[PDB]
Amino acid sequence: DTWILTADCPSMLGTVDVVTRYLFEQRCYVTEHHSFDDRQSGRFFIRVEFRQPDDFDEAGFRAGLAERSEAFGMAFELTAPNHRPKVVIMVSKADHCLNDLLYRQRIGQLGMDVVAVVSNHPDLEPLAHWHKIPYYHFALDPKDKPGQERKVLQVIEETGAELVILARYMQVLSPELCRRLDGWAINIHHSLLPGFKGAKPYHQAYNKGVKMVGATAHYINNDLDEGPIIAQGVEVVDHSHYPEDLIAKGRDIECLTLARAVGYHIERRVFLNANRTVVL
Amino acid sequence: DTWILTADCPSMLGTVDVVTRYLFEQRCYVTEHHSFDDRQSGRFFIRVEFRQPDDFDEAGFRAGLAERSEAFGMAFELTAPNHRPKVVIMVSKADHCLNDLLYRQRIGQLGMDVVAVVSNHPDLEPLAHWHKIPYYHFALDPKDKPGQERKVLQVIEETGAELVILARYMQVLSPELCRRLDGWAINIHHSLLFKGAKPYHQAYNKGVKMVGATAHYINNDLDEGPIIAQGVEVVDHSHYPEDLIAKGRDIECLTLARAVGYHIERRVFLNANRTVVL
Amino acid sequence: DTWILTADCPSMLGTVDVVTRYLFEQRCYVTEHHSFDDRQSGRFFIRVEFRQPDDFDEAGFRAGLAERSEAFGMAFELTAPNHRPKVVIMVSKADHCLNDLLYRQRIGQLGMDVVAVVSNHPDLEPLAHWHKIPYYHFALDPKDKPGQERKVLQVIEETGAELVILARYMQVLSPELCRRLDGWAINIHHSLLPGFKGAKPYHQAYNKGVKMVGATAHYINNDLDEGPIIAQGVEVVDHSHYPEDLIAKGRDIECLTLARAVGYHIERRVFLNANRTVVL
Amino acid sequence: DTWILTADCPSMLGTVDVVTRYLFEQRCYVTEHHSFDDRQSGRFFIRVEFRQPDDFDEAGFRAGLAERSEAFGMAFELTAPNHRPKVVIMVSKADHCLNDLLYRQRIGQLGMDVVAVVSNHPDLEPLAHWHKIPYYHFALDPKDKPGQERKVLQVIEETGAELVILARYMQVLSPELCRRLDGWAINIHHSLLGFKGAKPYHQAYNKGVKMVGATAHYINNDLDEGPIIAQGVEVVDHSHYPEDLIAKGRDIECLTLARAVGYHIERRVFLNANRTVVL
Repeated sequence: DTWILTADCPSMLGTVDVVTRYLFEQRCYVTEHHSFDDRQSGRFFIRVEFRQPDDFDEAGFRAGLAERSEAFGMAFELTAPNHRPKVVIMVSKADHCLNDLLYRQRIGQLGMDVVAVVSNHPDLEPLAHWHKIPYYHFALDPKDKPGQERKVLQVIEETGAELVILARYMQVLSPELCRRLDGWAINIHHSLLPGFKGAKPYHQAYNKGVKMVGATAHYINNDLDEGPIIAQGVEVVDHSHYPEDLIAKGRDIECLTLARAVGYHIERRVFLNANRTVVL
Repeated sequence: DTWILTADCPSMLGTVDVVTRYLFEQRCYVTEHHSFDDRQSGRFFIRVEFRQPDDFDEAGFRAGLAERSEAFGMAFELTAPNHRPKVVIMVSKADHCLNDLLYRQRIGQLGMDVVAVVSNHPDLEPLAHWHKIPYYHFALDPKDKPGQERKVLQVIEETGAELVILARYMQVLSPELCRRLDGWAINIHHSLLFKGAKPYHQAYNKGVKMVGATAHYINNDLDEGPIIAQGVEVVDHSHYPEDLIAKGRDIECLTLARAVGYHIERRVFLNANRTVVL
Repeated sequence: DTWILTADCPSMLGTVDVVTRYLFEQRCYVTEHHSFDDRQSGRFFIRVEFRQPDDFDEAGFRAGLAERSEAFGMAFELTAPNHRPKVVIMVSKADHCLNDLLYRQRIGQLGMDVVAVVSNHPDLEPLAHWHKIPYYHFALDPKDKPGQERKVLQVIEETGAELVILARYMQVLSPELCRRLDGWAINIHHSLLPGFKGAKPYHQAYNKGVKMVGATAHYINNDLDEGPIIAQGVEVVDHSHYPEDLIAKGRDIECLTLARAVGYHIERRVFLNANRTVVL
Repeated sequence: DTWILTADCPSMLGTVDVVTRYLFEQRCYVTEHHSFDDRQSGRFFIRVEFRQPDDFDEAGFRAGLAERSEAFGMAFELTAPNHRPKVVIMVSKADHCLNDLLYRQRIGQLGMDVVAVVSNHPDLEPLAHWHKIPYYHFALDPKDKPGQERKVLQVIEETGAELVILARYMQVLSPELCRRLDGWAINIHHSLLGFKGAKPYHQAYNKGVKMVGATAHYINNDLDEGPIIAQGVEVVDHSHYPEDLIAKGRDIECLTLARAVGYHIERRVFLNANRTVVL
């Protein structure tokens, strides 16, 4: 039953004051309030939850906030109480992240509505259909990449998706698509043996004898699999974990790490800070 | 290099504003801000870190904050950058929590100075001395419980300690001393899944798969009152009773250490009969 | 591709020898091997996995193991490689544990087959039907408790279920049913405030200010909610968790704790040891 | 009050039988038994705890084991009930791992005796003396790397140490000394989400990592690589500046080294090709 207000701007004196004084004048009751000023990047970040007053003027509240935010170079986002982001999940053949996200959605852990599942293969259509989520198979003609991506983007625009989740979508995103999805597409990949580009990175992990397998959830930008880190995690493994078992634990940590990231994002907790994230 | 300001007051529209607007008027540069408004207890809590301005008038800041607060019924605490709380640790025969606290103090993980170890027994004297910390053995005469507690309170006062840690001190505090220490005395005890002679032996027989510990502030309710931190340690069938007791010590050490850390970092607030930890 | 062999007997010299020597003679290749001798209870426990030989005489292997076990008073259980326990899940109105178990079943985390969902209410039928699992609503007539339980027990018998999971089934089991289900029915309940019998235990935990909420999975016997502990766990909570949030964390820890217990049981890991369990 | 027997040999039908039937014939009462057959390396590993019989012939047990093992190519180690490994800790200027190891030893958590602290610098002498442990400062003459290592290796032999712990010892060991300490020297270093060169924590700060980690391993010719015993990580966030990351770095180095030393001294670690099995 609370509104969420996120704000960010160049560090200066009065950055908490300008949000806090305006919220008081507007008779908005602060239920909780978290903020961070990064002394290296020079950026200020604030998350505030509040209970609206009766006769709440949303339009005039935004406009009055836009006015005061000008002096600070401040940008803000305001999210209503019942807000459920519309999401598009992109999938290839691996169904583990898709299954986990839809399960967490269904039990009410992730307060989002998945409006489509988009794929380069037809394989996961039965899974999407069982969940009653519209499924789209846009096969790639290698000669025409922009054509495949226009169809993907068309679904994202037609459904009004405000977040795209890459749940082990294996087709490489063009640089034009990456710019188009900037700041609202979350990807997940494993983080085994940093700096090993072999086709069997889990067999390589087994042979090296690691005692952990890892994963990173990040925002998409032009750097392949890099770009802003949202969440990282590891799963304990041991000698009795053969390659298939290691692959299996990898799927677990991908699942968990992606869900955490997606949760942080939809809860309005994640901010971009130069090339990294603050999570409040 | 940063000051810490904590505020606690009844919930009202503009409780954040009173602190933040004041901080802004005083040219105190805020580096981070955490707050919580408890809708059940009707209390608002805020913890703020800030960098002082050049030529910071500390008396004028405190004075200017006390005037703004009277209108809100607000209680604040302002802690300077280099502040290290003076601490008295009370012990009986068990050394696990004292060892763990003095170790964490020595390596810089708990920013405090242990000015005294007080005990109702002589046994841990050598340990306190090896660490070069004054040790006080105030024996109990069962007739004169107020007499022993008078000596304990003298040391706490003379050393000027602002925190008392009961690191498995096994003599019951009186209602009078409990009142005196309300809000700045931290105790640790075990938490199992039992009530009698051998609690760990009863855990073993019941077949529990965890042992736990609770750190809390002291009040008149024995081993209850305001909870600061709780934790558990995984155990299995291979843990015999003595292994169980050993794990119990580990989790008492870790949980107490956490709670002491929260307290000295100015993160704990009393909220009716519980705590908020920011 | 491995057989599972579990044995237990009164403590004596040569308890590991009698199983290990017999596995050698039978040309059963041990892949891994765990044992424990409880010095307080006087009980020995062994779990062994092996690869069978070509032309594996299962009947005569059991018979010859039965023969040698006599001197030790040893009981054993032998599980074929591909074995998937048939399971009946019992439910009332809380759907969180049922959703969790069926999700974990479907993704292959729990190698079991749920052959029925049995209920004292009609509410969770749609959830069972969506998974294509037969559902049974056996309403209770307070005058005829043995009548409701005969129907439950009939379903368990007819489906050939070898494990029953009480996934927040709230109807009290009779002592007759408890004896009947002894050693193969697993229950889950919260472990909030030991020895507080009030109707709102999570509101009581809130007011008292706990920083953890807990759960216990146990085998069913005549002692209500007590009886052999298989698994216990806790979830961190804090001051910002109101009662409903705490109740929600309770569900999480009930889900995880039950699933670990059920996993231990179906992997042939759990032994009864006097009034407690050994998990190898 | 229990003996510990570890064995490893090539994988064959009857590897468990040879140890267990022997233990039985010798009236060794088995209290706990864990084994693993690695189907990729072709090696079998077993760790058994047992209670000795009255009037236990230790020479006759070891001898009779050695005879049965001949037909299996089997290596075994038998540790007496109250055995406390003699340990040498090597250190440079960083005191976090040394502090943590000496604290854990003093409180009974690591059942070992630190017989010596050896260093390439004099800085941590007071720390070792406070614990009443012999401290040795052997400065490096860069023209005589064999000269410094001869004095280090002397202390290790004279003290009779069976474990060397490199507690952030920063001098590069020679292939000769590495070869010498194979399977009984444990080293600790950091592991990141992976940053070549100057200021790895500053690089990790800029990259926005959300964990820092560490790796305890046995020492061989490959620098900061060689058989991994234990790994762990510590959660970090945006509020951790570079020097906060360094502090967390230290924490996880401490925890990870202590776990690995613990596994080693409890006879739970086995070499398995270029890896470890931890039972």
